Amino acid sequence: YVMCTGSFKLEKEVAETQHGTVLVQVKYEGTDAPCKIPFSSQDEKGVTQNGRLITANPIVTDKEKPVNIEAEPPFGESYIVVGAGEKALKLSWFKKG
Amino acid sequence: NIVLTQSPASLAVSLGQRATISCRASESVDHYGNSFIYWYQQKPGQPPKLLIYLASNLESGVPARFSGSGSETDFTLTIDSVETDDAATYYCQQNNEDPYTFGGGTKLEIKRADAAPTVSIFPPSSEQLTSGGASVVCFLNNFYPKDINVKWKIDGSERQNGVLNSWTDQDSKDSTYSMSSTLTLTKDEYERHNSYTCEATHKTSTSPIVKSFNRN
Amino acid sequence: QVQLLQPGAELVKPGASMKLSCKASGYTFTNWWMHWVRLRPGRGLEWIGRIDPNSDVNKYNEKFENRASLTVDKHSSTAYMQLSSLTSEDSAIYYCARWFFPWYFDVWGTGTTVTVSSAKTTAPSVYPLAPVCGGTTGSSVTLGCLVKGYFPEPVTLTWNSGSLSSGVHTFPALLQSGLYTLSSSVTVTSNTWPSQTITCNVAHPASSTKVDKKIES
Repeated sequence: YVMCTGSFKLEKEVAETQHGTVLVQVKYEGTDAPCKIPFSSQDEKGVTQNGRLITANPIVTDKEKPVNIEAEPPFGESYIVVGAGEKALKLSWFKKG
Repeated sequence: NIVLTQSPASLAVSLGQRATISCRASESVDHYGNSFIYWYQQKPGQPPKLLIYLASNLESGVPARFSGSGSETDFTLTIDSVETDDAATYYCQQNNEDPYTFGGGTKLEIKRADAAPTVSIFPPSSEQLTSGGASVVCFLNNFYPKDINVKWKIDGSERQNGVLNSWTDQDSKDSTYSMSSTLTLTKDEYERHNSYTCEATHKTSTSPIVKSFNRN
Repeated sequence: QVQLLQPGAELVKPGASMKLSCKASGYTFTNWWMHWVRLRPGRGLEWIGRIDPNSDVNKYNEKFENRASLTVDKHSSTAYMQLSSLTSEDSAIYYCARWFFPWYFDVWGTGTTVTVSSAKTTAPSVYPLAPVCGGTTGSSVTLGCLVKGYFPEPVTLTWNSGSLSSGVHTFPALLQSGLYTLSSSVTVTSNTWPSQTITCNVAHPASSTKVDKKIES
């Protein structure tokens, strides 16, 4: 599939799991479903910052349906980036350790 | 720093044929299942232009003949059928970690059929002579491939010193190359001699095509 | 319509400092990060740094960190990059580029050709190149124009004020004795010349000169 082009709206609060991971549920605002969801994690200065995806591959099957995503963010201060372009969702997260 | 090495340095592909360029990274450029690597196209006198993003995704407006693939440390760009306007320099780039780095660049040529150069020789202008200088110019237009050699002679004696050469980039219309060669002398040295000769040696010509003039 | 405008040229002395501008339009300037990249002859593209105009947050290439400064002016939607202790190794074409967050550069500036020199400004000499009085061969005659001894780059050469653009080859400039030289050829049918008029026109904005030369003989 091609990367999603649309905008994202946050549907729920970000949550920390029992084992230091986060569950994010978002609502899609695009027209190109089905498409692959742009997902990346950075820091404050825009620097790409390592981490790993627990979810296989985040895809918008139906633009009217919210998608859940579990991820293991880097330690300390980071930004969760959902989507791409000017309207890209940027959410602050801290993981102690 | 992630180092990007491109291969090959340059290549020539016959019009309509397939071209392939590789880019290799000193370590992984993958970030959350996506390859943070991009392919840009740059033409002379122009700023770069994005072709491929996230290793394999085509930017809108980019022709379908363009494609990209690869992961981790190994990537490839493919043009399944090159065209004349595809002649450019291509660069890969990563942003998986600061500072961003670029590959060494791969120069693509468009291999139209071989063509002998059209050779024209031009004496100094009267105007230039008034200022006391004397440059002789030789144009070699619309030849292919790029490799060519020119030899100057003055009164049958080979002249190596004072020779400057230049080559155009591939022509947007006909895929040919051109070359300008300038031999620069003082007016005083110039007026001592008679015959002046420019000789062009090229792949297409075993015995060189030779153009000369007599000043008087 | 998105535009990133940069000045065409800069001439700066070694060890001195320079400040390049990039004027954004067609979009919300503070909504996108701005990066700076330079292109050196035979040395490829080099990344200098990035800045978020909204928050003035920035990041430098460590190679340039002690030497560079990224700033913005929100009012004019213009980003600036300053670089000091300039050497000849810093002669390049400098582009500003808009970051398609968080991936690639979607819009590139017009580019600023930067020369780090102490050379002074020099007008070009323009010479018409007419054929040998015993060289008039062929069904189509070729003429030329030689532009010698100027500084700095660039010059713009046209034929008949741009009306004649086909069959033209304009050659890259060449540094010699500290001055630039370039040449251009045009090929036309014998019916065109010397019957019809042909003039070489050469503008050198750095010296603010413009010169027309009619091809005689």
